[PDB]
Amino acid sequence: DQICIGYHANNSTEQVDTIMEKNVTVTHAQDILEKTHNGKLCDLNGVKPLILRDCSVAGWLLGNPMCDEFLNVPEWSYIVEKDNPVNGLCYPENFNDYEELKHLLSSTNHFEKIRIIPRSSWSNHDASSGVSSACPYNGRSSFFRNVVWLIKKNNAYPTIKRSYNNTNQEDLLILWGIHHPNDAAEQTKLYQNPTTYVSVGTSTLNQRSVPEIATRPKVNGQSGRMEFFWTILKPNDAINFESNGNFIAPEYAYKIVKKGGSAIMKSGLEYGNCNTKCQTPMGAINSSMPFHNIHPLTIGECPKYVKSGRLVLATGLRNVP
Amino acid sequence: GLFGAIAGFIEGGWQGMVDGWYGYHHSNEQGSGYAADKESTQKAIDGTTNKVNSIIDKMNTQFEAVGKEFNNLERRIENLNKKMEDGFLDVWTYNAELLVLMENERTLDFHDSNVKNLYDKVRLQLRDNAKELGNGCFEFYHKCDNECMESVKNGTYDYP
Ligand SMILES: CC(=O)N[C@@H]1[C@@H](O[C@@H]2O[C@H](CO)[C@H](O)[C@H](O[C@]3(C(=O)O)C[C@H](O)[C@@H](NC(C)=O)[C@H]([C@H](O)[C@H](O)CO)O3)[C@H]2O)[C@H](O)[C@@H](CO)O[C@H]1O
Ligand SMILES: *[C@@H]1O[C@H](CO)[C@@H](O[C@@H]2O[C@H](CO)[C@@H](O)[C@H](O)[C@H]2NC(C)=O)[C@H](O)[C@H]1NC(C)=O
Ligand SMILES: *[C@@H]1O[C@H](CO)[C@@H](O[C@@H]2O[C@H](CO)[C@@H](O)[C@H](O)[C@H]2NC(C)=O)[C@H](O)[C@H]1NC(C)=O
Ligand SMILES: *[C@@H]1O[C@H](CO)[C@@H](O)[C@H](O)[C@H]1NC(C)=O
Ligand SMILES: *[C@@H]1O[C@H](CO)[C@@H](O)[C@H](O)[C@H]1NC(C)=O
Ligand SMILES: *[C@@H]1O[C@H](CO)[C@@H](O)[C@H](O)[C@H]1NC(C)=O
Repeated sequence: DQICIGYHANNSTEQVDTIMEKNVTVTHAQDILEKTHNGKLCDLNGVKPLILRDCSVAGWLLGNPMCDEFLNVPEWSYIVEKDNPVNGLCYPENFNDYEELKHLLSSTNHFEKIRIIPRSSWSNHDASSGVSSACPYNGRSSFFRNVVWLIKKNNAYPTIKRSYNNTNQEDLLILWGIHHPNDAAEQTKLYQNPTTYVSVGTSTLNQRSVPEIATRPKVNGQSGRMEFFWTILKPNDAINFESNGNFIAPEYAYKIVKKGGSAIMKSGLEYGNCNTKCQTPMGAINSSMPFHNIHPLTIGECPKYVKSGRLVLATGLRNVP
Repeated sequence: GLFGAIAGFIEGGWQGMVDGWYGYHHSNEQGSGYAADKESTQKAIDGTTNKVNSIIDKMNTQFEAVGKEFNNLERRIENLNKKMEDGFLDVWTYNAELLVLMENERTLDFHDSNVKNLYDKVRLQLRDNAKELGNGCFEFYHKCDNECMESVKNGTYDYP
């Protein structure tokens, strides 16, 4: 007659690891590593992202004709841009502090477009011929829609003086540019005045840009180049533009709605008509796990990222036959 | 294991005690059977559950990457950035793996320890009424039954 002390045992196949011994079969174990996503770019808590597709942030903000899909984009949750959008600066050139502007986009969920300077306001300049074959639209030469390439009128480029006061409540993202022609002869064919500049002033901004001429190879068929600038105009501040030539004046600007909390994502995916709480560039996550190994760049309520391949916590004891 | 019980002085687990983690297997005229021990199995269940929760919570205030871009002439700060993001990732990945590992080892020992103490609470109980077989079992001398077995488990054994 007897009483025996003992412990549970089962058909559990589960295995955990320890410092001294690997692959210990245990009665019960809890996984804590989420290893799956759904392969889609979803809405984040009912809010759809801004999917730029073949357009870059630049093509979008400047109004590249091939990007009319984003002429007036609505509130977004996050932003997805391909690695190398093909439509950015149709007319070749540069974009100052482009990376700082992109990083700025991350403190915001909406850019509302508004006209701060009507295209009709240029009574003394030619606001109709500023188009290039490098910016094709409907088989004809066009140009970035949000800015205007002004041209001398009646063989004159009278000095320009424009001022715009930010009567809005939001910060104002204003974009403009200057044109660097191919040679002195082109300078005069376009603007008539040989020595020109584009001066811009706000309360914090002091700037004078002179067109820098050079001989460069053709990109999208043009040897010329454009330099784009941007500044954030505070409510109630004013911005002053003065120029006697080569000025790519602004037409539209953007009221910055700082619902803030986005950041730019890099992916070739398109929209997957789904909704999620947690999104990564590879797909979304719906998991209760404390950890995941999908991708470091995530957004929304997500589990903590780690490089682990396996992560199992022992709960029960050693399982011995 | 570390305490000698599980996979030790008690060679194997009972493939038939679906009731819990630790328990008994009595044997007398009336008959034989397994029966889990609520007090300990539960006190263990509570203890382990928290550990899981503690582990999860200690790891929720860890690093998170943020996407930034750099131009062709910002390679040093871009590498600085990448160095930093990889660094914290590796540091936190190391933390998750090592913590899981260290604690898993302790979990297996907690159970072992749990068994040796249950086993002890009975050894020092049956005192001189039963013989220690050294296989995790206790064989009494003068017959004991179910009303008697349920005594030891009841923790209220001995006419004392
Ligand atoms: C009549 C003709 O087509 N000209 C031929 C030459 O091509 C021209 O070459 C010039 C440079 O010398 C420009 O690249 C011209 O392209 C445009 C463009 O952007 O598409 C034409 C636009 O109308 C013009 N827009 C404005 C606002 O003036 C634009 C700008 O002037 C420049 O980009 C300023 O930088 O230039 C292009 O048509 C050709 O090189 C030559 C040899 O094949 O033959 C000419 O007949
Ligand atoms: C932009 O215009 C506003 C007015 O619409 C200017 O600010 C106001 O200036 C008047 C005097 O001209 C003051 O009495 C008001 O108190 C100001 N209003 C506000 C909202 O503060 C502002 O100075 C202009 N911006 C600039 C710098 O030219
Ligand atoms: C708990 O201890 C009791 C002893 O008090 C065990 O046996 C009891 O025996 C009496 C007879 O003297 C019965 O009337 C009781 O029904 C038994 N249990 C009690 C007190 O309710 C008992 O087996 C132990 N465990 C249980 C089943 O409660
Ligand atoms: C576990 O083993 C039992 C047999 O004891 C079996 O009935 C049960 O389905 C098994 N569970 C698995 C491995 O699915
Ligand atoms: C542990 O077991 C798994 C079974 O899936 C195997 O893949 C792995 O190589 C084993 N590790 C060791 C310690 O050999
Ligand atoms: C996650 O899965 C659960 C279980 O089906 C479901 O109820 C929940 O709605 C899912 N969440 C999402 C974002 O799909």
